[PDB]
Amino acid sequence: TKEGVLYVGSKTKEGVVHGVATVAEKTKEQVTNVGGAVVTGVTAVAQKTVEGAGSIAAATGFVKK
Amino acid sequence: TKEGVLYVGSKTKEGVVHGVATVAEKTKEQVTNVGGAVVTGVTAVAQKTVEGAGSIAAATGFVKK
Amino acid sequence: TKEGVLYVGSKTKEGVVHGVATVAEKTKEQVTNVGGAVVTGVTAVAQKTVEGAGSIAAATGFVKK
Amino acid sequence: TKEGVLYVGSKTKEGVVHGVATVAEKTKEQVTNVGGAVVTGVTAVAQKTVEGAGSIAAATGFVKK
Amino acid sequence: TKEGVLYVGSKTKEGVVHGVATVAEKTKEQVTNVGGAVVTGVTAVAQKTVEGAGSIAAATGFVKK
Amino acid sequence: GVVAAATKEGVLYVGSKTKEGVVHGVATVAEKTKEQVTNVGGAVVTGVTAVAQKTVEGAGSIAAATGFVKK
Amino acid sequence: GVVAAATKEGVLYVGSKTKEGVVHGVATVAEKTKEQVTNVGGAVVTGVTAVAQKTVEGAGSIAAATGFVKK
Amino acid sequence: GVVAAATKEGVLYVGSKTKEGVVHGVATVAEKTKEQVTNVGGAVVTGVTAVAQKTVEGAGSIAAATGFVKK
Amino acid sequence: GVVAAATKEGVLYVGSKTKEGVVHGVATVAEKTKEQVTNVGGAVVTGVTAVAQKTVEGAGSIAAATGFVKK
Amino acid sequence: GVVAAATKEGVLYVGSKTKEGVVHGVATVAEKTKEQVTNVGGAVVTGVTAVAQKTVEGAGSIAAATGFVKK
Repeated sequence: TKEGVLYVGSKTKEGVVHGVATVAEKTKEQVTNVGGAVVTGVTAVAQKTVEGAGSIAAATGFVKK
Repeated sequence: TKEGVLYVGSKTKEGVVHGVATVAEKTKEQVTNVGGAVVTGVTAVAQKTVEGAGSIAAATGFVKK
Repeated sequence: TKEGVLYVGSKTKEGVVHGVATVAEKTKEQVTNVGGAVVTGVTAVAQKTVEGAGSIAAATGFVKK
Repeated sequence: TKEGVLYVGSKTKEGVVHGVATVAEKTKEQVTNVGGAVVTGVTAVAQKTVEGAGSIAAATGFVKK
Repeated sequence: TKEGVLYVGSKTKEGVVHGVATVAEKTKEQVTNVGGAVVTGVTAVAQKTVEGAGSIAAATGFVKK
Repeated sequence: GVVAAATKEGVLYVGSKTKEGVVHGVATVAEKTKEQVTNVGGAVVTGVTAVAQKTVEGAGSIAAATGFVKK
Repeated sequence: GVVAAATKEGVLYVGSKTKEGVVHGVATVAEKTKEQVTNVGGAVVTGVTAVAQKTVEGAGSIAAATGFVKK
Repeated sequence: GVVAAATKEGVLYVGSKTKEGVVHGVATVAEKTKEQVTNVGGAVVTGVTAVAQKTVEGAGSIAAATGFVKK
Repeated sequence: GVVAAATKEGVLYVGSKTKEGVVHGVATVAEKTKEQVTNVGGAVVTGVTAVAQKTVEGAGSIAAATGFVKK
Repeated sequence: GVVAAATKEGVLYVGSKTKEGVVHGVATVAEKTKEQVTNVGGAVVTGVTAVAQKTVEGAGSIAAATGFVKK
């Protein structure tokens, strides 16, 4: 019957979330890469992520030199 | 019957969310890349993300030099 | 009957989450890569991630030089 | 009947989570790669991750030189 | 009847989790790679991870030089 | 110079709910100052709520602040 | 110079719920200052809630702050 | 200079719930200062809640702060 | 200089629940200062909750702070 | 210089629940300072909760802090 049903009940009082925080000082070539399939938070739920047959969920960071 | 049904019940009192925060001082070449499929917050829920057959959810950051 | 049903009941009072925090000072070539399938938070749940047949959930960071 | 059903009941009072924290000072080529299938948090649950037939959940970091 | 059913009941009062923490000072080529299938937290549960037939859950870090 | 010579009662209910509170009771800055007097007293009630009831209330009592430069 | 000569009662209920509290009762800064007086007293109630009840309340009592530069 | 000469009662209920509390009762900074006086006393109640009840309350009693530079 | 001459009662209930508490009762900084006096006393109640009840309460009693530079 | 001359009672209930407590009762810093006096006394109650009840309470009693530079 049910196929991929999700119930999320969240009851918080004080929720402080910082997804991506980057601090750079006196810095040269620098990569901060965040992505693909990222769930961040007091109540973080992920279901059936990357469900495609040839699907790609990626995060690629680099410094080619 | 149900296929991909999502119930999200959130009850917060004080929710502070900072998705992407970037601080750079005296900095040269620098990449802050965030994306693809990113869910951020006190109640963060993701369902059936990247469900396509050849679908791509990506975050690519780089410094080519 | 049920195939891939998820119940998430979260009841917090003070939830502080820092997904990705990067601090760099007097730094040269540097990569901070976070991604693919990342769940972060006081209540972090992941179900049927990377369920595709030839699916790829990856995080690649590097410094090619 | 049930195949892949997950119940997550979390009841916290003070939840502090730091997913990825990177501190670099006076540093040269350096890679901090986190990803693939990462679940982080006071209540971290993972079910049927990497369930695809030829699926790959990976985190590759390197310094090619 | 049931095949892959998971019940996770967590009741904490103060949960502090640090997934990945990297500190580097006066450091040259250095790789910190964390990933594949990583569950971190006060209540960390993993079920049927790497269930695919030819599935790979890996974390590869290296310094090729 | 001041001279004073000479069922329910005095019941006080206070309910205070505040998020942010920044209170500076007394703040003094002096710069190249010669003869300065900052006198803050008597019965001073300073605060985000700041309730005062029956302050002096005495038969021949005093609540005073006396600041001066006598020269 | 001051001279004073000369069922329920005095019941106080206080309920305070605050997230942030920053209180500086007395703060003094002096710079190249010669004869300075900062006097803060008597009955000073400083605070985010700051309730005062029946402060002096005495028959011939005093709550005073006396600051001066006598020269 | 000050001279004073001369069922339920005095019941106090305090309920305080605070997350953050930063209190500086008395803070003094001096720089190249010659004759400075910082006097903070008497009956000083400083704090995030800061309740004071029946402070002086005496028949011929005193709550005083006296600061000065006599020269 | 100050001279004073001259069922339930005095029941106090305090309930305090705080996460963070930073209290600096008295903080003094001096730099190239010659004749400085920092006097903090009498009956000083400093704190995140900071409740004071029946402070002086005596028949001919004193709660004083006296700071000075007599020169 | 100060001169004073001259069922339930005095019941105190304190309940304190705190996670973090940082208390600096008295902190003094001196730098190139010649004649400095830091006097902190009498009846000083400093703390995250900091409850004081019936402080002086005596018939002819004193709670004083006296700091000075007499020169």
